[PDB]
Amino acid sequence: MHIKKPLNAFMLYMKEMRANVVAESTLKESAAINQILGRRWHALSREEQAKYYELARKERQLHMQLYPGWSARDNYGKKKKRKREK
DNA sequence: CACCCTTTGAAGCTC
DNA sequence: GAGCTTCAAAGGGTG
Repeated sequence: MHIKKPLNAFMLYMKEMRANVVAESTLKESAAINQILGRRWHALSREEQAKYYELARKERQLHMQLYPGWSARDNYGKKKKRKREK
């Protein structure tokens, strides 16, 4: 199937906190909410931060276990995308 | 109903 | 190895 890229730190931070943000705040609009995740990152102690790099790597390994050598490109260049040359 | 806007990181692609 | 480009999430807002 479209085996998604192995999500990084902030994508998990989103998955966890974003639900809470959306429950707490008036906002839903992902681009604003994601800048909220950006802000919320500043609350993470160095250890809480580190946890994400661990988690990210856990997911990375899960990806490798579920799909031995699944190379990222499940949809590379399918979305047009804005900014592009970030 | 796909892309915009946004965030970081990885990992695609390109050189 | 050094670098540039796209998807991942994601939801109203835009198109």
